Amino acid sequence: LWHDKYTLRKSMIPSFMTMDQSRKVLLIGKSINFLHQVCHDQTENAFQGKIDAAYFETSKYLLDVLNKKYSLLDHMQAMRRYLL
Amino acid sequence: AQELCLYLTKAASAPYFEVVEEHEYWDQRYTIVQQQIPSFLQKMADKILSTGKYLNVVRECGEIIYTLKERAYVEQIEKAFNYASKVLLDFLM
Repeated sequence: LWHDKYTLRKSMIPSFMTMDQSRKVLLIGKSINFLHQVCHDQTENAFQGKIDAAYFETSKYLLDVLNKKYSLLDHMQAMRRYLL
Repeated sequence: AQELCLYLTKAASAPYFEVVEEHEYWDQRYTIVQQQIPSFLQKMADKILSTGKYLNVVRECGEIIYTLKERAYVEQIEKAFNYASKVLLDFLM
């Protein structure tokens, strides 16, 4: 649900959004869409501050649900002890 | 016309949400009909049928609103199915 189903449309980006800002929305939308289905969980200058506010909160929450409900880190260490 | 078609479905669904077809040894009592599935509850087509079924093997012995991109009703069903079993499973132990 990460590699596919999301495409940055180069044609319909408004001029008043820089090409880098358009990759922070495609990443906040994907971070919430993936948090619901697969993870199985449910919950200008002020404009630039809104994107970053929606970034430094959603992503920081995605790791918490991915380290407490699934222990993503505890598998990396365990996948070195045995498989390596 | 989106406030309207929400006023109809909010009122044309109270009878359904107050009661899957029944029959007359226990897997033929209640059975899912495949056509009449809302296709947004298709994810939980088995927990609904399993939620009421447990309520009947005990009864004969002795609010939901629709929202888009918000799953407040999908979560509301799991909160009752997680109790529907804890009253029957405890009833047999």
